[PDB]
Amino acid sequence: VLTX
Amino acid sequence: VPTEQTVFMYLPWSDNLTSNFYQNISDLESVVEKNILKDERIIIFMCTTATKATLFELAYENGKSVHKTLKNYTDPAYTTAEGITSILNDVQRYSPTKRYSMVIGCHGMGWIPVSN
Repeated sequence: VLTX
Repeated sequence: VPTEQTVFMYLPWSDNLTSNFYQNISDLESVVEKNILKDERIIIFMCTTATKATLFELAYENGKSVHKTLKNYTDPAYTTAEGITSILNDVQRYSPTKRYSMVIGCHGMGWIPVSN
């Protein structure tokens, strides 16, 4: 799961 | 003749969020479809690669959202002050308004300097  | 506000969406190269940015633009277009831009313009700068970018307007025409391409860029210097100034001067030339706002999409690391 990716974040900025 | 909208003259009140330009919303500038600024999407410089992010390495791996490009697809997310396209969905952000699609989501914002769903709002343009409701004919809310009588006094305002939406202008978008987006890097499609690290070295290629486009400037375009989202507008409402014949009952629909539409992309009006304003210009393209080769090797824009978007990590430099001069490059950012030149892009913002393009935004102002294409969209002369009383007010401007900026929406910046990318990876963030607060105040941390690039050079550590």
